[PDB]
Amino acid sequence: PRVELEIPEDVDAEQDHLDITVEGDNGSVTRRLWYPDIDVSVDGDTVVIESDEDNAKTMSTIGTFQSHIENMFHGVTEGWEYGMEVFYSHFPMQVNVEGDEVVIENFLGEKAPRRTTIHGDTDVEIDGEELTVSGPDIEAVGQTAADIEQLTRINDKDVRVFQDGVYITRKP
Amino acid sequence: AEFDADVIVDARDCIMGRVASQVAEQALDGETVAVVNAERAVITGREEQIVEKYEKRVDIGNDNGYFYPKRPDGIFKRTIRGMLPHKKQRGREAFESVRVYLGNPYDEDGEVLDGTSLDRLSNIKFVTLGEISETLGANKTW
Amino acid sequence: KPGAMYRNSSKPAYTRREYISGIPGKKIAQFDMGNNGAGPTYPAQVELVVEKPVQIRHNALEAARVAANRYVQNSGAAANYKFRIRKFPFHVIRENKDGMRAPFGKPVGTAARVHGANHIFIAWVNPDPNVEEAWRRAKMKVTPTINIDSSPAGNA
Amino acid sequence: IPEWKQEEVDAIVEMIESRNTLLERALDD
RNA sequence: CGAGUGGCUUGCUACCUCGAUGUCGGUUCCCUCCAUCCUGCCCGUGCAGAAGCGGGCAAGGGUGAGGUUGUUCGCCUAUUA
RNA sequence: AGCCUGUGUACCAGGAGGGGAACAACCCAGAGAUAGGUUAAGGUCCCCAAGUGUGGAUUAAGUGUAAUCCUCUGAAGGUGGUCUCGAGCCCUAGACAGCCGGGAGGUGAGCUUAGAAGCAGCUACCCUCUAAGAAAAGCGUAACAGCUUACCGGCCGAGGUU
Ligand SMILES: [Cl-]
Ligand SMILES: [Cl-]
Ligand SMILES: [Cl-]
Ligand SMILES: [Cl-]
Ligand SMILES: [Cl-]
Ligand SMILES: [K+]
Ligand SMILES: [Mg+2]
Ligand SMILES: [Mg+2]
Ligand SMILES: [Mg+2]
Ligand SMILES: [Mg+2]
Ligand SMILES: [Mg+2]
Ligand SMILES: [Mg+2]
Ligand SMILES: [Mg+2]
Ligand SMILES: [Mg+2]
Ligand code: NA
Ligand code: NA
Ligand code: NA
Ligand code: NA
Ligand code: NA
Ligand code: NA
Ligand code: NA
Ligand code: NA
Ligand code: NA
Ligand code: NA
Ligand code: NA
Ligand code: NA
Repeated sequence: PRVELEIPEDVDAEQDHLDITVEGDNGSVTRRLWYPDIDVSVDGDTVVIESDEDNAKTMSTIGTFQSHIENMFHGVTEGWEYGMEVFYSHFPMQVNVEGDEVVIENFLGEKAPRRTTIHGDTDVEIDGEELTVSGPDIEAVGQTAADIEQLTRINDKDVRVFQDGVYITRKP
Repeated sequence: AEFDADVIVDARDCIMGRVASQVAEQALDGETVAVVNAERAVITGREEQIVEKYEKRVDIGNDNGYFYPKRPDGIFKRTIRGMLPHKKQRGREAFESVRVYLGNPYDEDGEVLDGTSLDRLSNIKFVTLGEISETLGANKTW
Repeated sequence: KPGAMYRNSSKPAYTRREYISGIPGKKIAQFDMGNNGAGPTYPAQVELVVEKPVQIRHNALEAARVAANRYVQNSGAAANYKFRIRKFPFHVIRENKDGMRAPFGKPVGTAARVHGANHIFIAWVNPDPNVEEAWRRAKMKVTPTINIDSSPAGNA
Repeated sequence: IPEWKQEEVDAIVEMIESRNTLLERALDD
């Protein structure tokens, strides 16, 4: 098998060994694409993913490599953004960005601030009760969004009743 | 310090067992061997199981004792000893004329023995002796 | 008591009631189920085939049968289908319940000897195989692994 | 060779006389 | 109803010891197993909360004092995570 | 049951030597001494004599590297883990999936019921417009609304489905 991904005019993609880097007006993302007998190479205007095998396990990764690359194309041009909404019922939850980590205070009345560190070059811009996680590395952005939501996780009590927390409102 | 090796073998990206089997055979033929870059030697398989085996060996023991190495240094050497009759005169001689090293203290670059190299491009399930030692608790002195 | 004790056909055939007394009654309720008024005039005919020779105690027969027919009420108490269990527990079974002295056991039950590949059950249905499910439940209560086989039915 | 498709290409050609692929079909007639 | 795992109970067998391998219980002192009682981290709930019930990972540590009985076991009391 | 008790046979007992990690009866083998040679069972990555042998395929579990067996467990049941072979049906007159658009009216059918309008229950389930569209397959409402399946069209482009 072999698949050819024509790279966008807006982008440049270089690759040495098992590492591929993609640079666009929005940034640069480098990934490792390592799997038995699957070669990834930049042939001038197109990135090539090929292998001499066609077994289910191989095809699976090939398809995965593809989406991973295309996702990088998209991240260096249009970028990736996740929209989130802080929400509380009794205690005013305060979500702030301090340093390279978003901090949340007064969660359900907690005295101890809950926090999480942002992944990579992900921007977490907060405006009122709305948050916007964005960056060129979908991996990083996606996690930072997630981590933020996970950060208000509650196991001790009935979630249906204690719904406070920040949630992913719009997935790219 | 200073070891007149008739042969210097480079373990980097080689199957430990296959290297050892050959280093054993040569030492018994009278050759003085030195294994280099042990920390970069490799063993195929699911890292989770592999590590369980070596962790078990560390835990095994009693007053009589079962001293099992944690550094990629000894791990490799113990592997070789298992392929020599180290309790016989001949065996102990052969074993003692073989030493394993972390990295390469020589000037010459060791040679790669046939059939012992692992192609990283067509293999994802394998582990580095160094990785194992770090898991075991060794002090990464390399 | 476990099937482990009687599932094997390693003992001589022991069925002569003229020389054996005190044989427990069978727990199997019926052998003909459904519309026994009608004859096999159905489009589809599925069978449950035993894949290993074994002895099946009337215990398992009743449980296997009930579990299947009781379920075949996905068609209704008076549904259109007929169910048949073609085997009967002829083999009398003993238990030595003195230690190994005078150990010829006493009659404790009956079992049916089935040979690998025979069909123990046979159902007759119109293209409405809810029976295929009645059987997944039946071979669930008998010792051997089994094959659910469909004969007259090229309506796949 | 679906028949309903064959009949449509006809009915279409009929109104043309007095799916896109089916229209393009009739047009080719 | 069917299929199993363990080798703590009970039974079976009579392989080992009758030129003897000292009994039960207790005690003291050491190691271990996990099928987890508590503790840590979790899932479900007929999960509002609190208090529970059930389940998963998990053997690091803990699992105590007494009344009857030689008892093992067990019954009983007050403490206890 | 490494149980008890028959039977036929070969073995141990009273049978070496080779192999099986060890091991009365499993395998080769029945054996005077000494010597050369070739095999048997079994084995040829090292320990350990002989292949890191050849053509091809499978397995990712260290499954396995365990003829036989008190000794080497692993079952019923289950598996879109993966590989191989077959049959039927659908498809460039554009299939399968996804996304977009359409899902219309007589009409909120009749009946019952204050009520019931696709969807409490009962009966029926007709015809119009049309490229589609049930007298409604599933949610939802006090009943409506709302959200979708069926059904049609578009985008897409290659196998798909049982
Ligand atoms: Cl020790
Ligand atoms: Cl030795
Ligand atoms: Cl691999
Ligand atoms: Cl002889
Ligand atoms: Cl292993
Ligand atoms: K004795
Ligand atoms: Mg609570
Ligand atoms: Mg003594
Ligand atoms: Mg456990
Ligand atoms: Mg402990
Ligand atoms: Mg004798
Ligand atoms: Mg040799
Ligand atoms: Mg194993
Ligand atoms: Mg066997
Ligand atoms: Na290995
Ligand atoms: Na040890
Ligand atoms: Na007696
Ligand atoms: Na079964
Ligand atoms: Na058992
Ligand atoms: Na004695
Ligand atoms: Na004692
Ligand atoms: Na513990
Ligand atoms: Na007491
Ligand atoms: Na003899
Ligand atoms: Na031997
Ligand atoms: Na193994």
